[PDB]
Amino acid sequence: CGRFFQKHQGTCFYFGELPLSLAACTKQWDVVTYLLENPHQPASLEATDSLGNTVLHALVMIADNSPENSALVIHMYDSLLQMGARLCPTVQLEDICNHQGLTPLKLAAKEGKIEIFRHILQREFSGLYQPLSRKFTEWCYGPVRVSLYDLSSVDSWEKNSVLEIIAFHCKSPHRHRMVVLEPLNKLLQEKWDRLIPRFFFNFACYLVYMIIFTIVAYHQPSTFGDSMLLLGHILILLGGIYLLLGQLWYFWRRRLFIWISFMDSYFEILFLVQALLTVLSQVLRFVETEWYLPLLVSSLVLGWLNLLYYTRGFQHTGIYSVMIQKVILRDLLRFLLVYLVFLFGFAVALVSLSREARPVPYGGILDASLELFKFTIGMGELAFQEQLRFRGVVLLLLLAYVLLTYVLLLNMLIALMSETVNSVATDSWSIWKLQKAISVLEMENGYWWCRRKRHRAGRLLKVGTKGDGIPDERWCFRVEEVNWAAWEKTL
Amino acid sequence: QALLTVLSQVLRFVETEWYLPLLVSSLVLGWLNLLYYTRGFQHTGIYSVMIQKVILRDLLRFLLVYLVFLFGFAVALVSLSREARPVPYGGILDASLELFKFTIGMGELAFQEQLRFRGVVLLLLLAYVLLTYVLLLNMLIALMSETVNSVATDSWSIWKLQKAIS
Amino acid sequence: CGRFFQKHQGTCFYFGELPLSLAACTKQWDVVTYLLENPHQPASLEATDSLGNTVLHALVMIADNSPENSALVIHMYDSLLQMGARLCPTVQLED
Ligand SMILES: CC(C)CCC[C@@H](C)[C@H]1CC[C@H]2[C@@H]3CC=C4C[C@@H](O)CC[C@]4(C)[C@H]3CC[C@]12C
Ligand SMILES: CC(C)CCC[C@@H](C)[C@H]1CC[C@H]2[C@@H]3CC=C4C[C@@H](O)CC[C@]4(C)[C@H]3CC[C@]12C
Repeated sequence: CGRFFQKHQGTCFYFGELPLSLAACTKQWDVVTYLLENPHQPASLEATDSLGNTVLHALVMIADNSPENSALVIHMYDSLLQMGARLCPTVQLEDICNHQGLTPLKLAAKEGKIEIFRHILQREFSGLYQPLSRKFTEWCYGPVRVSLYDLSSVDSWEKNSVLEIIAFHCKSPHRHRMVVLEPLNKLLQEKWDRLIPRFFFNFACYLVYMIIFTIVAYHQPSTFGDSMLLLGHILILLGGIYLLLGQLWYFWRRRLFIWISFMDSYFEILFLVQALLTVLSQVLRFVETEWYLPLLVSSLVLGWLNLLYYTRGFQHTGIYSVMIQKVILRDLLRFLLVYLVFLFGFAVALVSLSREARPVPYGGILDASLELFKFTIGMGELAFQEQLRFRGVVLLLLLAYVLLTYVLLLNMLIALMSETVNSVATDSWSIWKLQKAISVLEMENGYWWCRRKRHRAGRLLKVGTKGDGIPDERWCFRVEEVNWAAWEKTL
Repeated sequence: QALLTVLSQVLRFVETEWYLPLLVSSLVLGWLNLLYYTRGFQHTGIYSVMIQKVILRDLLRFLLVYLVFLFGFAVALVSLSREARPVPYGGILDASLELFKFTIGMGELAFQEQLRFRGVVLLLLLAYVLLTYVLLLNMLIALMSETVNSVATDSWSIWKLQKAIS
Repeated sequence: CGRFFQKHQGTCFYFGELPLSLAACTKQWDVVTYLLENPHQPASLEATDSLGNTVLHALVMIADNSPENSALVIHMYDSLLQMGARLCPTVQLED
C-alpha cells in the first residue's frame, strides 16, 4: 500500500498491491498458474488488498474503453474465473464485497466501465463451466431463441442494484449509454410499461393542483364565493407543503446525487423552489404584506412551466425537451454574455450623449437598454433625432449596434442552434432513456408517506444443477428473439 | 369543403346569421385545396410533401410547449396589473393576444409606470421574450433545417407513391 | 393449427403447419426431396393449411428484410419451384 501503488492523481499504477493481481493485470498467462500450483506455498485467489479490492476488482479497475485494453481485460477475467472454477469450486469469486460494498459487476458500473461491464452482463460458456454464466438459452426451436438473462444484483428489488448505481451513483459524463444495452433495455421498458398508470395519475393530480392554483390566483379580491376561496386557499397551502415535503425527502435520500449529477435532475430543484414559494406566499399573506402577489404569481409561472417534466413519457416530445435543455445549456449563455456586453456598452454610450439640445429619449441607463432590447425584438425605433445637433453620432452608433447585434448575433445564433441540434440528435434518445430510468426508479418506491411493495421482476427457471448437490434455481429474465444469423451456424 | 358548401347553401334558406362564417370558411378551405393539384410536377410536389412532413414532425411539439408558456405567462400577467399606484392585460384573451403579438414582431415592451408593480411585470415580460422569441423560434428553424435535411431522400419516393394513388 | 404454431403476438412461429412447409422453411435441402420421392406415401406439393396458405405462402410469410433471411427465402423459393416443375408440370404452384 504505497503511494506510487495507490490509485490517485499523478505518478501511480493501481493493480491490487498483490503478486497474483499484478501477474493477472500484466497479461502474463504463464506465471498465474504457478502462483497457485506451487506445492510449497500456494496462494489464495480470494485474497484482498488493504483497500478491499480483490483480483477481479483490480482487473475491472484497470479497464478502459480502448479495444486492446478491453480484449486484455475480458480475456484475463474469463481465464481467471475458469481457473477459479477448478481450484475452489465451493466458494465463488463473483460475490466478494469491497470495503465500499461493491461486487465486480457493480464496480464496473460505478467506475464507468462500458466494455467489461457489457461482457459480464451477457456472457456464455460451453457445456463445461456452464454454471458460471449469466445468459442462457432455453430452447433453439427453429429460428427463434429464448434468452434467459440472470438478474443477480441487477434488478432493483435488492437494496443496492446496478440500475440504482448507473442512474444515481455513476458520475461519468456519458453514462446514458449504460442504460441502452439489451438486458437492461428489456427490463426498463417492461418496468415502464407496468408504471404508465402511476405516472399519468401523478400527472393528472399535479394538473388538477395547478388548475386550482390558477383559479385561486385569478379570482381573488383586489360569502359563498369567499367560502370557496378560503377552501381553495387552505387546500393549496396543503398542496404546497406536500410538494415541499416530497422534494425534501427526495434530497435527503439523494444527498450525494446533487454533486454527481447536477444538470441531470434540474426539475427537483425547480419543484422544490415552486413549493417553497407557494408555502411562503400563503404564510406571508397572513402578515398582510404588499409583497404577496409577486411571490404568488412567480410561483404560478414556475408551476405552469413545471409540466415540461411530465412532457417526457412520450417518444417525440421528451426528446424535444432534452434537445431544448441541451440548446439552452450550450449555445445560449455565450450569446447572452456577448449580447449583454454589447447592450450595456452601447446603452452607456447613448446615455452619455443625447444631452446636447441645439420627455427626452435615452434619459437613464434603463431606458436606453430597453430601447436597444426593443431593437432586438423587432420593435426598435431608428429615427433621425433632429432635436440635438449630435444627430450623426447617435445615428451611427445605433446603426453599428443594429449591424453587430441583429445581423451578426441572432442569425449566428440560429446557425449555432442548427449545428447543435444536428450534432446531438444521436445522443438525445439515450439521454431520454436514462430519464425514464430515473423516473422508474423513483416510482418503484412509494411516496414519502406510503411504501410501495417491491414487485420482484423476474421468473424462476430450471437452469440446471449446481456443482455440488441438488439443483440451483436463479431468477432470470426471459426474452424471445428472431435471428437467422446465429441459427445458420448451429447446423 | 363540399359538406360546408352544401350546408351553407341550404342554411342560407333559413335566413340564419351564421351563413357568412360557414361560406368564408369553405372558401378558405377550397382555395387551399389547390395544393392537391400542386403535385403532378417534379419540384413543387416534392415541396408539398416536405411541407406536410415538416408540419407533422416539428410543429406540434413546438406548438404544445409554446402554448404552455403562453398560457402560463398570460395568467400570471392577468393576476398582476391591478395595483393602481382602458388598462392592458384586462382578461386572459387580451394578455394572450399581447404575447402572441410578441411572437409576431409587433409586441409592445413598455415600462408601465401606472402601477408600482413595474418591475415584476417587466421581468416577466423579459423572461417570456427570452424563453420564446430567442429559444423557441430559432430552435424551430434549426429543427426544420434538420428535418428537411433528413427527409430529402425519401421525399421523392413518397411523391412517386402519390402519383401512383392518383 | 395450434396456438404456438399460429401466427400471433407472443410465443409463435408460423411455418404452414405442414411437414413439407416446415422442412422447406428451415433450410433443409436434404429431406424435401424425400418428402416427395418416397415410394410408399408421396406428399402433394400443392397442399394447403387450415388458414389457406401453401408452402410458397409459408415461405413468403417468414421472409424479412434481413440479407441472410432473404438469401434463404429466395434460395428455397427457386429450388422448390424448380422441383415443382419436375413433379406436376400440368398444375402450376404460382397461382
Ligand atoms: C420565474 C420567471 C419570472 C422567470 C423564469 C425562470 C424559470 C422559469 C426559468 C429558469 C430556468 C428555465 C428552465 C431551464 C430548463 C428547461 C429546459 C426544458 O426542461 C424546458 C424549459 C426549462 C424547464 C426552462 C423553463 C424556464 C426556466 C425554469
Ligand atoms: C379553415 C381555416 C379558417 C383554418 C385553416 C384550417 C385548414 C386550412 C388547415 C388544417 C390542416 C392544414 C393542412 C395540413 C396539410 C397541409 C400540407 C400540404 O398539403 C399543404 C398545406 C396543408 C394542406 C395544410 C393547409 C391548411 C390546413 C388545411
